[PDB]
Amino acid sequence: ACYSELSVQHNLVVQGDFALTQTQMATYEHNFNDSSCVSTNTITPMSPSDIIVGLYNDTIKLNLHFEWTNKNNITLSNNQTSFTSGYSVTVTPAASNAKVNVSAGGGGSVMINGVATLSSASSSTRGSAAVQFLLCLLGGKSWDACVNSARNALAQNAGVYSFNLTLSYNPIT
Repeated sequence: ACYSELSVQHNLVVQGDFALTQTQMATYEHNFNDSSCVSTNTITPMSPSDIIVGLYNDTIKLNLHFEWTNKNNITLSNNQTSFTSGYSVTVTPAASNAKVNVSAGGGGSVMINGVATLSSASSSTRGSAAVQFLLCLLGGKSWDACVNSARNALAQNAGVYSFNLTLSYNPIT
């Protein structure tokens, strides 16, 4: 079993001339160490969801598409505590009718918890956390509230390893 709730945060600066390139990609890699892991363990990357980010009173809407660098389970040997994970995010313009998931209000930066999450929890727990998350999101609650609820569900008697992201965009105009 593993039991820790661990996170890491990175910064993504959307370049000022994104409006001309209309795409940008970043890749992040982190080595987690959960010293509570005992015996052998399987760490599962949860399928991520695209996130629509609204900036400048949602007049700029960006589609964030997340993908695991490796989607396969991570297996830890007996009393192994460390593992490497990571993801790429691709930022593209969102469709004009896209519903904003995370909003910067008047500004150009947002903080997003849990853009990509791994868990040592069981299939049952992860499956039900995943469906409740998407439901919670459609239900109107904030991304943060939904991801917190999911993390707490995954972390009950298991480990959770989260990537968080700060995105900022100061467009040329």
